[PDB]
Amino acid sequence: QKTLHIYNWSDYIAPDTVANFEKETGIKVVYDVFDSNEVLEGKLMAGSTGFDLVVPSASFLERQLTAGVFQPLDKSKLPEWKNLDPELLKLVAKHDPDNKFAMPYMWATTGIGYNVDKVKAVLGENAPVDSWDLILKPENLEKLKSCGVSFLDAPEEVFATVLNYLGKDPNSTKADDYTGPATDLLLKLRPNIRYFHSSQYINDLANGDICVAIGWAGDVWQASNRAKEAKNGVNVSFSIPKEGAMAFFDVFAMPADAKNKDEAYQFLNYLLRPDVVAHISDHVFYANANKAATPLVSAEVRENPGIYPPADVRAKLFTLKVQDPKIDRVRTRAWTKVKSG
Ligand SMILES: [Cl-]
Ligand SMILES: [Cl-]
Ligand SMILES: [Cl-]
Ligand SMILES: [Cl-]
Repeated sequence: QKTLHIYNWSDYIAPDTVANFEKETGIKVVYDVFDSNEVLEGKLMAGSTGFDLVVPSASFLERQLTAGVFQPLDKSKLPEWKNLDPELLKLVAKHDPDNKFAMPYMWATTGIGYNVDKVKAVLGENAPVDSWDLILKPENLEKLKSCGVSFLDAPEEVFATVLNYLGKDPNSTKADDYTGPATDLLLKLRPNIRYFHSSQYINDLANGDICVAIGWAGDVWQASNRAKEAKNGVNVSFSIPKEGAMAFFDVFAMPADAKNKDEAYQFLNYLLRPDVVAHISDHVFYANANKAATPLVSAEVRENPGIYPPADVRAKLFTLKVQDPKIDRVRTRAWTKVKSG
């Protein structure tokens, strides 16, 4: 009789996941969608979210835990918790100690989505698609300028990527690293960037309006799938460059003021079933954090090194650390200057 309120990212669930859950349990689910961590973090901090389950990034959940906005998950009501990958739990544990608040849902990387034919036409057959040189080196970006360049509107991810590319600590705590070399490189690349956006690059890659983009893996693969299913001749690929890339973990969490927690636990345990979350990965092209589900996901997604990256690629991935207010202020203030001109 009661209702379950879920707040998740867009295109972050299979089309029939909710319907199958309702038929199994008899619980009516109302499903709303967001497209930014700052939007979710806004509703979480501004007051009551009105939801029973939310899906923030692990790095943002750590900041939200300091405000007490979430309720610790009763593991006794999640028996299928064992299906989760223990190594991914340890990575999320850096933001959520002992995994008390967050259930890992999906994870991917921040890399380069690009049009294969357009990039090879501009930079040759030997285009450095395996390196951040493709998009972070000015001479490459100046020639790709004509076919469209877009960056994420995510200063924390872009600065960490630039710092790692420049040989610095990706989570550097020195403000001069952000205002100095990181900003200098970004200003050299700025005149060649068409726009800064965290979702528009998907359709623009699919229809061919842009040729290269900093984007999240599953978003680029969804853009690639829309181009193939549209039969428009657009070939979109994704690359985790050799210099390393930022990894993120999207997690389910329960706000402290959630109304129907019992129904929420039923939905979390439903997502912990290997067949349920494997079917989601088949449709959203994101690697799930369920170790038992990995053999169940389709080969077209499982064997993609841009979705389930191999061990030698995972060893070069880094994660975001939460910065103090001085670095967050410096990093955000410098990002505003870059976007202007
Ligand atoms: Cl949706
Ligand atoms: Cl975000
Ligand atoms: Cl030339
Ligand atoms: Cl079972």
